[PDB]
Amino acid sequence: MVNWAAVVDDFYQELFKAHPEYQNKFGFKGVALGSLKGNAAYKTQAGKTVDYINAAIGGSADAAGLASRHKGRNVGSAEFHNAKACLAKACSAHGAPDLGHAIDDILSHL
Ligand code: HEM
Repeated sequence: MVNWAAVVDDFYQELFKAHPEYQNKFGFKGVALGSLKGNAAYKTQAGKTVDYINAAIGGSADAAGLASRHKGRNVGSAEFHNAKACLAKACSAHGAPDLGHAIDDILSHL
């Protein structure tokens, strides 16, 4: 099975390396990037992201709901376009299918 947990870890590394300030919105604010894997708040968040990916592939993802929750944290289209790029890099690094269509689905509600 595609190692989505590893893809997601690389995704967050790319995302926070390019936009360190995005990390301030999470429960692992301030934590060194090389230590995220040892952080409980991060472990939970990464698990939810992996779940969302498996839901998008499986056909049950609620893109509208995910978009609305992100708007609820003041996260919008710009951030998601940046995330789309970071996730494409993470997928490519693992020879995983690209998730651009799934991100476009979320973007369609932002
Ligand atoms: C690849 C794109 C992204 C995906 C698939 C994704 C997925 C998720 C999921 C599944 C959750 C949990 C949702 C829930 O509350 O039920 C979440 C929460 C959150 N996301 Fe995203 N996200 C993405 C990009 C971003 C970006 C770019 C930001 C910018 C800061 C962000 C900020 C947040 C924040 C602040 C939370 C709430 C965390 C908390 O409750 O402590 N996300 N995300």
